[PDB]
Amino acid sequence: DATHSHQFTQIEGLVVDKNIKMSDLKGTLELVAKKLFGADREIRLRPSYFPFTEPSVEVDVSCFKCKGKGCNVCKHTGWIEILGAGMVHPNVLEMAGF
Amino acid sequence: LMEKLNQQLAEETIDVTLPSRQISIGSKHPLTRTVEEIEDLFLGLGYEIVDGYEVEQDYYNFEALNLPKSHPARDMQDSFYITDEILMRTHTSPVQARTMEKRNGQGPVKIICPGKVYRRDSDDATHSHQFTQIEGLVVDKNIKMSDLKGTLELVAKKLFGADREIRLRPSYFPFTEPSVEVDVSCFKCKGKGCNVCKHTGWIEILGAGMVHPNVLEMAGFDSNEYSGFAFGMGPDRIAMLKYGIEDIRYFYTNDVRFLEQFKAVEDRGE
Amino acid sequence: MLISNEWLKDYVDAGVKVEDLAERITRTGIEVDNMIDYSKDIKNLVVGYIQSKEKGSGNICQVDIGEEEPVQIVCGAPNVDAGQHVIVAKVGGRLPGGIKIKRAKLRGERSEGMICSLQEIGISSNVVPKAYENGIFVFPTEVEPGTDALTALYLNDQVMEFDLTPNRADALSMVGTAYEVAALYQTEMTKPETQSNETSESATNELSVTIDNPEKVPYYSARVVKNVSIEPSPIWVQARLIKAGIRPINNVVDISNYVLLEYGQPLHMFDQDHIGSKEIVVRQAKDEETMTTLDNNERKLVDTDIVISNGQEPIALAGVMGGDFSEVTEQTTNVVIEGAIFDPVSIRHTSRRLNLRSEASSRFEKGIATEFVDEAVDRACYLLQELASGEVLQDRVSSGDLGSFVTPIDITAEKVNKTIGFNLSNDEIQSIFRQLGFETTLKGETLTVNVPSRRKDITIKEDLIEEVARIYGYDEIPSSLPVFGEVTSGELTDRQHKTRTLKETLEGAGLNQAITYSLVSKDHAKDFALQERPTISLLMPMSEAHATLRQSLLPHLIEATAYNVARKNKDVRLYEIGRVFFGNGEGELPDEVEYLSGILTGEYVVNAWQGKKEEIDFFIAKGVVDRVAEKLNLEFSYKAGKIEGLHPGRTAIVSLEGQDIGFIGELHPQVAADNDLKRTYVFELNYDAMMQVAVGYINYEQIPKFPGVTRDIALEVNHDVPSSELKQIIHNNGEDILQSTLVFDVYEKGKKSVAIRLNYLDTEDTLTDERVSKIHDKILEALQAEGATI
Ligand SMILES: O=C(Nc1cccc(S(=O)(=O)N2CCN(c3ccccn3)CC2)c1)Nc1nccs1
Ligand SMILES: [Zn+2]
Ligand SMILES: [Zn+2]
Repeated sequence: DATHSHQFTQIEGLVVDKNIKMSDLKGTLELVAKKLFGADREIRLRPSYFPFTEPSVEVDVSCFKCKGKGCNVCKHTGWIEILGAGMVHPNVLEMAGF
Repeated sequence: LMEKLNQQLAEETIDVTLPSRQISIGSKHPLTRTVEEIEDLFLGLGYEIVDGYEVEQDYYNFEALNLPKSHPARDMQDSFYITDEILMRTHTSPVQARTMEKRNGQGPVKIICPGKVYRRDSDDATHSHQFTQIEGLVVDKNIKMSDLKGTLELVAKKLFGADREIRLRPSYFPFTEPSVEVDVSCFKCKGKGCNVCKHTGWIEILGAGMVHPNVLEMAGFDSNEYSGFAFGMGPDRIAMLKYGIEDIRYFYTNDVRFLEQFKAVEDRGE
Repeated sequence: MLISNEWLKDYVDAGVKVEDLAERITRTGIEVDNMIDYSKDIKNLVVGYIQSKEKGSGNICQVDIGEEEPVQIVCGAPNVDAGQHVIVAKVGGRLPGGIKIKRAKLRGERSEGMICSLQEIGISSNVVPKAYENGIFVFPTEVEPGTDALTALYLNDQVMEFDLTPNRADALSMVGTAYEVAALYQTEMTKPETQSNETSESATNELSVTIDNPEKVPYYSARVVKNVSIEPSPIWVQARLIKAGIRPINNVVDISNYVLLEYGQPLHMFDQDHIGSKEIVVRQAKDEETMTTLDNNERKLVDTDIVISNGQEPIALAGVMGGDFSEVTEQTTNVVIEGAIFDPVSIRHTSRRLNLRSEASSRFEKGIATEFVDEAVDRACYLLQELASGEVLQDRVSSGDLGSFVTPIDITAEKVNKTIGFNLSNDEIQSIFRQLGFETTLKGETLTVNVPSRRKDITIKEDLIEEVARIYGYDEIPSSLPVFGEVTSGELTDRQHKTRTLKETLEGAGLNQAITYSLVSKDHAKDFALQERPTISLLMPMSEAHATLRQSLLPHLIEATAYNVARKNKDVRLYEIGRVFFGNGEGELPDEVEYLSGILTGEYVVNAWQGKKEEIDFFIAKGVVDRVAEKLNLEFSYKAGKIEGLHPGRTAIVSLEGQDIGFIGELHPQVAADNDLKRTYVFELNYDAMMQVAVGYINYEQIPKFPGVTRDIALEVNHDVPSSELKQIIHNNGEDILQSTLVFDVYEKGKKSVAIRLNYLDTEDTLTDERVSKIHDKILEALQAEGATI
């Protein structure tokens, strides 16, 4: 229907290195959000759960329309969910040989 | 109908071998191609690209690059002066000095400045009073000449292929110390030797070296804290090398028989 | 999951209104999707006692409402009687649905208020107990008239709905949620009473439990309570079930729903005097065993199903549905209570197959806390004592081992801080684990966190990292960027770069980038494919439109052009670079091959006021494909052809390096006509083939300082011969110095004239008239001999 497609598109990414932190995922997400929706964007990270990551987050961008009053676009919360993410899960690393 | 539409079918047969209606493509200038290639290499390493003035103050052209008012470089005979103090720029380093100073003494700096440059000379097949440079400048806190060397290696591969090696020869420029002149392994002869490389197997493509303390300090950076490397190259020369172009003036003459050879993509080959 | 505020306050007090509670729970991990207020839209609702009832000709009731004098209330409801405590909306009162309670007269007789059904105060029929479903509500026991009704009903309340992640089965219960809230607000939580006044008998002598499938049933216990009398549950049980979307049934059935909600442990009750035996046996079903569920449907079992049995016979589908004889009824007086752990996958599959999904079975699916299996049985035994006149036999009959109920996990603060980007001390980290109610000891710089089994999500120490971060706060996590120590410049690959460039040049020529659906109808999946090759069908398509992968881009690009044209968008120009799919046969990944195709119809160039209209034809379409070859520095050739959907005298095959890689052609006039399309052209190309040609650096030729020579020849041919064949010998004979050729004119009975302009040039050496005539005339001789006049 108008919000559901059996074929759609994703972009994922993956960084694996040696002292990689969630602060590092956060700075990366901030750039992504600015890239997409403007230099002034902020983000919000909410706890969540996906099997392949731990910790996990769901990621909002500050609404690019209403400053942060609230609007139709952001369901009058001033935050819009755009991404999920988090630390790669140990088992996922290890099944892959890292 | 299966008569009539069937013999319409046959009155409609064509030689599909005939010339298409061309939808013509314009060319990218060879000089722009080299500059953008190099833009792309360095964007991917976190650098910015900076433009500045083509007509410049002699402080930024010269004084700030460690050429005091004495210095022979500043001869009215070899640069296009407009007043005593103002002239066509001779290199893109003024832009990089103006840029550093604005940063008031905090790094990093990592910039690439391509542009048109100017020299008081007579024009022939290897000499142009207007030509092009790309320079760059990195200023940070434990910057080493090993770091300039790895950067040059990527540049040389970018331009002339993954297999290229470089050679560094000692040299002297007033704005750097140590200084080097930089060769690329010849991309034609493996390393036997050939016309292209004057049978030495090495071709000079760049100069570079560590930014000179005075240059850092006149711009406000602290040379006890910050080191620095910089480098220049000349797309006119690079592109005459790469393609066997016979006359530097061909870049600025805009014969379409020259320009229109440069429509197509290229690759790493094999 | 539905959590009543009222109820939760039995176990923990956060000291805060329900909206601030919801917000802090949401912030720290558990989404409160909404809040249901049971007080909403109700004013002046009080308890009445119905003192007397006359029905000489409506029901006229005298009702004590805690005032000086009784009020008369006319009530038409089939179950209303004297003796009953009830719900009264007073005059002045409001109820949901915008109902107003007025002083009134029914059939000439005063009514001062109204006695209510649960529905009439906003309760869904779905969860109204059968007794009061089609009349009014009656409190199971005595309450002081004039008392606030919603308060007496335990419905002066707000209820949080959690939308929980699979992570957090612990909050599938009141006791789990109270542990979470107690951490958040750093306040004490209290579990309920489960100690019963136990008799002199033991269930050890009542009952045996044996487990036959221990791979599949980690645990099974039972307790026995005798001499239960079945009657309504108290109103707080009723109302709490209701608030949680469960219909109250009676005191015993209700206890097991209640303790499911309270502790998260599914419980089952059997009539002890109707098990049919004194052995319980857990095992797999046998293949094509039958049972009949409480349900009276007959259930074909498979061996993957776990049943409960006695000895000959299944008395239930374990964890899923009771059978049709062992169940609690109105007559029941002795009960056995099950507390078992059944395998999550077994339960998930059985309930799904038989469409017997319940709140209780979903608890088994999402995994059971070992720490509460016995305690929750004990709680239901306690409640059965308290509310079912039950008599609680000592002991438990069980089979299997529950583990330890704590699992120690070691962690350092460096690992915490380095994973997150924090700088917390051991103190602050150790306090977080305690806050959460985890006993945590610091030996050196290593914390041992004793993780209780009621958090069964936490097993490894990355699990414990998330606790820290979510509790301390994701807001507080610092923004950094990783510094890579091995430096590489980020760039497009060659193929990636060429593809950006190529898209640019197709867009530069007026073609819009399309993206079509990979999945086609099975009928069309082999449309335009040139090699015969297996197609790839989905086991379970949602649509016949989208059943099979695509061996061409053209079906959906044709569709897309059909669609635009129907909407009066007559000028359609599209291209796509996308995969097509070819079976490598069974159990093998297919070949996914990237194509470049497009489709064109309408005007290419239009300026009406000047009288300019250039209609797309075949050579425009070739021009597009020529322009792709130019930009990529590739040499394409073009020979006449016959394909599938195509005009057979306006179709060509396209070759690169002696490989055929695609085609161009006008659509067959039939296919056009089927799609209501005018003259239309498509092209399709193997982009993978294209991308294999390594083209290297551009080959520059020197600029000539003097002129070349141009001669125009005129030929006569088999009207019938490809121009390509002329161009080919000519160009085969012109050596060093033939620069270019052009067919600039054609005429056609039987032969055609080809005018061709030859351009000689030598940018390298001095061109001479003698070499140009030598070569020219060797050209015109190669031509004569491969069959050419003039
Ligand atoms: O330091 C540079 N660049 C630099 C370094 C070494 C070599 C070259 S080069 O080969 O292109 N050059 C061009 C100029 N030539 C000159 C110019 C005047 C005097 C002597 N020689 C030498 C060759 C460029 N710029 C900076 N900007 C800001 C701070 S430092
Ligand atoms: Zn908004
Ligand atoms: Zn050489």
